[PDB]
Amino acid sequence: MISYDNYVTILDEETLKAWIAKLEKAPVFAFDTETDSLDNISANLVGLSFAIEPGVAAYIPVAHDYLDAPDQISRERALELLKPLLEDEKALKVGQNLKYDRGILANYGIELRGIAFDTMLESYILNSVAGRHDMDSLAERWLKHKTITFEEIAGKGKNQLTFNQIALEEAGRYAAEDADVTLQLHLKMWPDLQKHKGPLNVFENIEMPLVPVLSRIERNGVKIDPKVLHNHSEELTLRLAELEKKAHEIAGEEFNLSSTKQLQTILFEKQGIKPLKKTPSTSEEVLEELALDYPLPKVILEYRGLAKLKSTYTDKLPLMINPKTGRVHTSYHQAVTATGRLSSTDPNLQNIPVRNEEGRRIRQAFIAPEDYVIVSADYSQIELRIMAHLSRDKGLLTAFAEGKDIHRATAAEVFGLPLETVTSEQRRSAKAINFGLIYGMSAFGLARQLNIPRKEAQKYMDLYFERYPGVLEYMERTRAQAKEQGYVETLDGRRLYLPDIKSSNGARRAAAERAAINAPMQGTAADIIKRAMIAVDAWLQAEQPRVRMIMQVHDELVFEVHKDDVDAVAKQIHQLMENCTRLDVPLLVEVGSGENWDQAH
Ligand SMILES: [Mg+2]
Ligand SMILES: [Zn+2]
Ligand SMILES: [Zn+2]
Ligand SMILES: [Zn+2]
Repeated sequence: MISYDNYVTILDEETLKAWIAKLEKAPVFAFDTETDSLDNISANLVGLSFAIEPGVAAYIPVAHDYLDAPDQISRERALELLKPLLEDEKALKVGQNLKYDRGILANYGIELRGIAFDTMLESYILNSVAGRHDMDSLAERWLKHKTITFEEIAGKGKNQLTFNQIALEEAGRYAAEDADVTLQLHLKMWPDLQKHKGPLNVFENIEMPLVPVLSRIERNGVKIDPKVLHNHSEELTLRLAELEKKAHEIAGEEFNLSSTKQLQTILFEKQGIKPLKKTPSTSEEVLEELALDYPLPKVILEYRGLAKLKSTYTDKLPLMINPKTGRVHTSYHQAVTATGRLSSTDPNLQNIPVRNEEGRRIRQAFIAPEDYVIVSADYSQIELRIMAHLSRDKGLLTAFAEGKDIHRATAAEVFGLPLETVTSEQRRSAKAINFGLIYGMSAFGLARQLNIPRKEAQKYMDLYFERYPGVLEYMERTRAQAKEQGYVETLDGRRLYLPDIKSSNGARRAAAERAAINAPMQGTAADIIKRAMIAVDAWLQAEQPRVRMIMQVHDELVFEVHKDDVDAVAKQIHQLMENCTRLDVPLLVEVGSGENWDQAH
């Protein structure tokens, strides 16, 4: 158990100063902030904790204000004394999710520098799939130590305390332990992170430098027009009511729009083959086949999609506007995916329909403030370009080199015809093949997406490999080393460990083989995107132009740029993204602008 004896609670300047002096001479030191809220832009700093050595840590409370709280160094005095050390790039700091701490300090005009080690990221790079990368999971895995949980000192549910209400010593145990454990975790993981120059490279030049840029993107937020979202909601209520009527009218009587309950009884009872359509889904969607002739499955399909969208973005988004900035601040997660891509929540920007009109209308609500425009910089089919490079295929490489549509270029080789004549159906077939290779899909899987018979899909796949021999060879070589070393790598050295690569279980080992082929392309896209963000952010920080980097979704970066600066800025973002990342993969950035994200997109 952690008691009051482990860590000191600093309540006087003299003692703070003695610690600042010891911290100034330490090789590295763990740093942590405690606040009254998870909301970064509006959280107030309640205290800070440091650890100079395993077992030697302190908690400096500055804003506890429960009834009769003892005197504390004031927040303003603690920060002015600590400011030099925090802003010194030479004073190296260790922390768990330093993105959060860097932001809190920024609420006071302090720029945390020397952001050298983040234990969450040390863990993530060592093995993205070892388990959760939070401090409690980390402490238990690497230190065989169970940490004090927030719920343990603050309580649970609606009656949970905020940090400023927690007694000094209790807050101390929690805060000082965070700092202590964090430093111990670093001492155990940092040495390990050196056994391989690959992960070390990614951790050092991709992950760590991205910490403060994600903080800045999150705190910048994105301007959302709540009126637009509201009208969209009202209109969707009318449209859903109308569709319900259109459905009732195509059949007889009233009924819910739920399959395997009410639909099979109408749809198949009035002709159609018995199997219902599961919402599995993107492999055999019964309702959408019927859609090409049968009107009911079409209106039930268009209905559900609209209902899901309205409650997920139309009704939720306006509620996410922060009263302090008037903007929405999404949460980017740097250590969650297996491949290295950034994930996103509240809102999950990646789930906003891309090829659909309603998704387009959601995007129309992401607007630019007055005298600014939304600028969208996208990496055109980066994953496919990466595959071209990874497979050393002169065919694909040349298609990209001469600016041809790779899907039509691919179709012209797989079907053997001039590029000008390739039909829409041939392009759609080559496209399914191409993007099917990225996710390592089976000839049968391809057939399930192309609506053709098995072995016909196999026919398209055999013709592809004959024409693009380099891709089969990459695919075979990748599944090979995956079984040899138990993991696959990206161009920068990032690793995806594959434990089920020899699973024996057919399904699991199947998944592990698809992950083997996919991770190097997806992880490499992720690495390039992070390097671009770091590069664009560095220019932003050095030059201070009239631009804010507001989002990262899929392979695009979204900005707010001043209307009178769009041309120069666009030229700049463009050169940075395709010329300041990897020089080996043939990259292309499509830059676009408009009054809203939909227009720029
Ligand atoms: Mg913390
Ligand atoms: Zn803490
Ligand atoms: Zn992509
Ligand atoms: Zn260019």
